[PDB]
Parts: sequence; C-alpha cells; structure tokens
Amino acid sequence: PIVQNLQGQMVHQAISPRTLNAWVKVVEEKAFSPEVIPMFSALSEGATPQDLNTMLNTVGGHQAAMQMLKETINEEAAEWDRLHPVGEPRGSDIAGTTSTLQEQIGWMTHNPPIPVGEIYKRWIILGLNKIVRMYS
Ligand SMILES: Cc1[nH]c2ccccc2c1CC(=O)N[C@@H](Cc1ccccc1)C(=O)N(C)c1ccccc1
Repeated sequence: PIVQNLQGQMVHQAISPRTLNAWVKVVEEKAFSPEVIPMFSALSEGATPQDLNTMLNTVGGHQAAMQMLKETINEEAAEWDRLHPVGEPRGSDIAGTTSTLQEQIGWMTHNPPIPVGEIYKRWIILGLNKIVRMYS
C-alpha cells in the first residue's frame, strides 16, 4: 500500500503476509458470499495495482471464478482505453500488467492524481460482484 512515512513522503509499504492470509481466509470461509466484498475493501486500503495482483494471485482453486474476474478486469481495462485513447495510464497499466510499482505510485501522487489502485479496486469489485451473484 501507499503510506505517508514519518518524513511525510508518500511511499510504498510492502503488502503483509497477514493481509494475504486474511484475504484467502475470507474467500475460503465465506465461499464468495457478499461478505467477501467489504473484506476485500478493508484489506486493500491504499493498495497499488501491484499489491492487488499479489492479493488476487494467492487465491488457489476457484479457477472458473478467478478466470471470470480476470475477464471482467480485461473488459474494464479495454473500456478505460476507449475513453482514454491518449496519455498514461493505459488500462493495462491500471491492472498492473504493463506498469511498475513506481509508475503506480507516481500516478497515485500526481497532480492531479490518477488513483490507479482505487480504479483497479473498483474493477476487481465489479468482478467479485459477478462471482458473488453467480455463487449465490
Ligand atoms: C497464469 C494465470 N492464469 C489465470 C487464470 C485465471 C486467473 C488468473 C490467472 C493467472 C495469473 C494471473 O494472470 N494473475 C493476475 C492477477 C489476477 C488473479 C486472479 C484473477 C484476476 C487477476 C496477474 O498477476 N496479472 C498481472 C493480471 C492482472 C489483470 C489481468 C491480467 C493479468
């Protein structure tokens, strides 16, 4: 996640193994109940796309669900590019596939900012909503 350090520079703090376990624990315990959504949000405060990918990648099994989530992300990335045919970030940059941590932090702190972690979080939550709907 992005944090303000004591200096207060805005910098990246490494994602915690505790956060990753907490995320997998909720997915496994609640079996993609609606409860997964607020938990995903609570665990991803300040997340960069790199952080979010590391979170999502720790979910094992649920291959079909994860594939659906990836397709939702791909669709949102393509829609971003349709509405932003110039400039940076690209949709793939928001999803962290073609961007670096430094690029992500730069966009998040730019003036004006492009909150790429929040945008990606929104896309992921849209994907999670479809999974939740499907598994209900
Ligand atoms: C190699 C592979 N095959 C998959 C099939 C389904 C889901 C994930 C994978 C992967 C790894 C995989 O692609 N994981 C994703 C993160 C991810 C995980 C789970 C769901 C959605 C996004 C990832 O690391 N990146 C860079 C990524 C992010 C957005 C779109 C495409 C790729």
